[PDB]
Amino acid sequence: SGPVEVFITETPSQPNSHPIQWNAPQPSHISKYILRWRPKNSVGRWKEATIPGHLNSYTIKGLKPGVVYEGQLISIQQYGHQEVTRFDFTTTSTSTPVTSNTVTGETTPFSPLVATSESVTEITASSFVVSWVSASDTVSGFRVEYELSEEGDEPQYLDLPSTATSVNIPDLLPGRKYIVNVYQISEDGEQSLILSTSQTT
Repeated sequence: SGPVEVFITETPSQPNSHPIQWNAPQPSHISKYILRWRPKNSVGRWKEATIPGHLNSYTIKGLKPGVVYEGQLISIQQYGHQEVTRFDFTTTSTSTPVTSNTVTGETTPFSPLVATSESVTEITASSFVVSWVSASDTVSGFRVEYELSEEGDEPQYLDLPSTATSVNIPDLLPGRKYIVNVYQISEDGEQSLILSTSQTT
């Protein structure tokens, strides 16, 4: 038939989650609804899902911040005809420091320390173990976000199943304060703050 109807709503911008919605004809012309998407970066492998004919909205989790994903909506008929629709969207955490771009000029900022040693080290221990309560059984998964309460570096997100009620955050910088916020993702892709706390490695 002809392309299905899809649009973005109540979606100002999410970090790891991204909810979508679609509409179909009035008559029982379409039965099953299938949604497939992939991060505008490759045409090899991607994700797909099936949505009952009674549902008109999906939920996408495990997305990467500052990245764009292309989605397609396919409507199948009782072992009859088939239709495919294509759409695309972007995913952002929101606003963050240093996000803006710097400008080159005659100014020469200071450069502490000279060159780099032959050998360098990464991050060790300083991990964190935070647990919360699935303040909701309708949660489809959980999303943890932690960032430096000082430097303000870029925020990181971790996705866990609706059955997860605790997670360990590794690769933490010792002697640094981090802000942790746990959000639960509903079947609609909505996030709700259930636990917010800071810690000092």
